[PDB]
Amino acid sequence: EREELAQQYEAILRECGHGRFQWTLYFVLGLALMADGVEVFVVGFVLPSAEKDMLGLIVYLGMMVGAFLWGGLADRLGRRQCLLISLSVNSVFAFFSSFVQGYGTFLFCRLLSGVGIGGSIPIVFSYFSEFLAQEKRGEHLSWLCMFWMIGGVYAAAMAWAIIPHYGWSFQMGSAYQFHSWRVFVLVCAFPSVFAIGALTTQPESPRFFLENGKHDEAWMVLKQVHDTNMRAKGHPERVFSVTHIYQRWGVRALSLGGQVWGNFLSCFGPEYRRITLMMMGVWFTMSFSYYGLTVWFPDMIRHLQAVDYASRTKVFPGERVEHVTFNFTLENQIHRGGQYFNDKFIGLRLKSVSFEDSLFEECYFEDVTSSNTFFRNCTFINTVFYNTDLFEYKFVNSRLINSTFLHNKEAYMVYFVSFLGTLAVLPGNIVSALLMDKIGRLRMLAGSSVMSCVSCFFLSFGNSESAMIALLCLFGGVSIASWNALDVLTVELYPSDKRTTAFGFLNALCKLAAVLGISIFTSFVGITKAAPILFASAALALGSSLALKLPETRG
Amino acid sequence: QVQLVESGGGLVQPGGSLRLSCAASGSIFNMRVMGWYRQAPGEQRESVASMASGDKTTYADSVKGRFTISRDNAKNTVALQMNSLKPEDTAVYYCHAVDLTRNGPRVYWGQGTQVTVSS
Ligand SMILES: *[C@@H]1O[C@H](CO)[C@@H](O[C@@H]2O[C@H](CO)[C@@H](O[C@@H]3O[C@H](CO)[C@@H](O)[C@H](O)[C@@H]3O)[C@H](O)[C@H]2NC(C)=O)[C@H](O)[C@H]1NC(C)=O
Ligand SMILES: CC(C)CCC[C@@H](C)[C@H]1CC[C@H]2[C@@H]3CC=C4C[C@@H](OC(=O)CCC(=O)O)CC[C@]4(C)[C@H]3CC[C@]12C
Ligand SMILES: COCc1nn2c(CN3C[C@@H](CCCC(F)(F)F)CC3=O)c(C(F)(F)F)nc2s1
Ligand SMILES: *[C@@H]1O[C@H](CO)[C@@H](O[C@@H]2O[C@H](CO)[C@@H](O)[C@H](O)[C@H]2NC(C)=O)[C@H](O)[C@H]1NC(C)=O
Ligand SMILES: *[C@@H]1O[C@H](CO)[C@@H](O[C@@H]2O[C@H](CO)[C@@H](O)[C@H](O)[C@H]2NC(C)=O)[C@H](O)[C@H]1NC(C)=O
Repeated sequence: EREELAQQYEAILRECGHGRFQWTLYFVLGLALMADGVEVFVVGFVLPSAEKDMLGLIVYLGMMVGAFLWGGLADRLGRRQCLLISLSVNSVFAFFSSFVQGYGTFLFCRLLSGVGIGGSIPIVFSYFSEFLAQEKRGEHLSWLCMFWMIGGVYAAAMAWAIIPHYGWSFQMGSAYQFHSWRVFVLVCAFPSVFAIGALTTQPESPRFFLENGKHDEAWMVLKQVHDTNMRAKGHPERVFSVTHIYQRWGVRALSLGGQVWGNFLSCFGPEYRRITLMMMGVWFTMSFSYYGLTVWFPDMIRHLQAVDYASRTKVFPGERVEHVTFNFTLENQIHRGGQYFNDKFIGLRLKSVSFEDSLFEECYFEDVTSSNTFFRNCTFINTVFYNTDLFEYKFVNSRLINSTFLHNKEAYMVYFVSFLGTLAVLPGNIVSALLMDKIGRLRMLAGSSVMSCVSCFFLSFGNSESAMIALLCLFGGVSIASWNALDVLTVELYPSDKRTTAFGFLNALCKLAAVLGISIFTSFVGITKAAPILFASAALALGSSLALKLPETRG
Repeated sequence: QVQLVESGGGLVQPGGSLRLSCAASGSIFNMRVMGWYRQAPGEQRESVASMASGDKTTYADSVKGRFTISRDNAKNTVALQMNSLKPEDTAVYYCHAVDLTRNGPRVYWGQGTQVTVSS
């Protein structure tokens, strides 16, 4: 049962060369990675942005299921077909999510879209690995991940230009394109449409055909790649050396599931058990840390801005004003001290304003568009408000007598920060790609992990506004190398019989770790700036420790 | 005490209209002239609309393209132009006045009039 097939396949690929076909397939699969990045951003940063100006993580729970299912099915029915199904499900349910009226059905549709998009990546990497020669499985496969960053910047810029506002968890209606939230989904999902359109021009991986048994089809695909590569140059038209290398569906479904479970079991045995356990450790730690910190950074930015505004607030003791009719808008925080006999306030727009220990007699409010303003220890007496935004929600406990309410009325920076963050990892790729074949996958992984560990402490030094963005950029640019190195290692180690299954399972573990990291890190945002600085450091320490215990690239 | 006047109840078909006119007399000092409310069987009064002061108005979103308010201060009256009277949306309609005099704010309410829909 010696695997001479792998050696012969590599021989054919090396004879063929790296022609135009590799770059064409690179673009086609990069569009799918772009779709993955857009969905990740829209599920981690835009979806929770829907507030009342976090049940948005169930999409991750669907992502993990999709990753496992598509990874298992790909090695049975093919890589191209599973990628097509994944993108199709994601795109169709994104279109359906752009029309629904209500948050619950929206979450359901985005969950079912995350299923497919999470399936995407494992298939993409296992698919492109089989076409590259063993010489450059690091340089090109690393270049392939720039499309995740391009998709991130695409989503961030589109949100920053189309939906610079937020608060639509309770703002919707039967109309269309009337909130600008229903135009973000379509222009985020266009990349998936392009990916599906382009994936029909590429042939299936020859390795899957050779393993399944249809050697002629793999030979045909290799012939196609050779023909295109040689014709690209024009003059050299080198020839190819020809060589050999009803109760009817329930049983079939059970059979396919049993084969997938056999593939999963094979990942854990006298061989591949140690490798897979080490892989799980590294992937969990890395994804945990990265997602947690990428979510904590904009939140800390917001909290620092809030603290600055709180410290930028002043008040002076109020006096008794006869028909003050202060018809100008106020941005001061408090107005402690108030008598205000015969008040005649009209058409004043308070933001961040408070009245404490104030008194109002025969006061009259005409129209106030109050927001974030509340009344504490206010002794209203014979007060009529007519049209106001005052309710029990905006009104703290206080003494009110003979008060009447005749009538009543009914993002821009998180996206910029994330855009800079995702645009700052491009140098990390433009260094990882040109050094991973020269330096080494394992050692580059170790160095990148330890560098991320050291930058973890730096995360806290920059309590200023600018230093936080600087440190986010640094962290991303440092950890991208680890991600690329581990991708190359994972694709190289597992053979074609279990590559996609193993990668999909580790992707599911990474998504579960993303959920746990988001939850834990947002649980203690602004708690001495140490919990996200100690937990991340420990996790990356485990990652670096494990990274030095993996088998070489030959494994 | 300002005496308020209520009117305009009875059956109107959807597609038809009614003019419910608020009026008042006595002790009126540049008042916010009576706006409208809908009283249901349940103890509660839903806002409808008001053109009570200046030339500006606030209409409830629930009465968009259904209840229109026009005011004539020179008369101390407010006219509610009822239209789009979908059959289920019946109510007792009330005039709500606000006194803007020297002794401070005071309010007045009428007994209301019942509007039902013909079909
Ligand atoms: C809003 O203000 C009005 C008037 O200032 C208050 O109406 C008064 O309420 C009291 C009960 O707190 C009642 O007093 C009654 O007055 C008669 C007058 O002859 C007297 O025999 C008794 O003292 C009797 O309790 C009555 O409802 C009313 N009184 C008057 C003179 O108007 C009203 O109570 C205030 N709002 C609130 C929520 O208290
Ligand atoms: C654009 C930049 C800012 C991205 C930052 C990403 C880092 C995590 C990368 C960039 C340079 C990398 C290092 C470049 C070279 C080495 C030496 C390498 O060991 C060697 O001696 C390699 C020699 C060779 O084979 O050429 C071990 C990994 C390490 C520390 C690499 C670990 C990962 C590093 C720190
Ligand atoms: C689910 O885990 C299996 C794998 N997922 N995955 C991905 C997809 N990414 C990239 C990650 C950040 C990259 C850059 C940063 F680290 F600085 F943040 C977040 C994520 O989900 C890549 C990619 F994009 F780098 F090519 N490589 C692998 S292996
Ligand atoms: C808001 O208050 C200002 C200031 O009292 C009003 O402006 C005054 O208007 C009068 C009458 O024409 C003038 O005599 C003053 O010179 C103005 N003073 C100032 C400071 O501008 C203004 O009309 C008020 N606006 C509203 C909407 O009530
Ligand atoms: C709420 O405000 C009232 C006054 O606006 C406070 O009561 C005053 O307490 C001071 C204490 O020195 C007395 O001199 C005043 O005579 C009190 N006034 C009234 C109207 O009671 C009261 O303590 C405040 N309560 C809270 C919880 O802030």
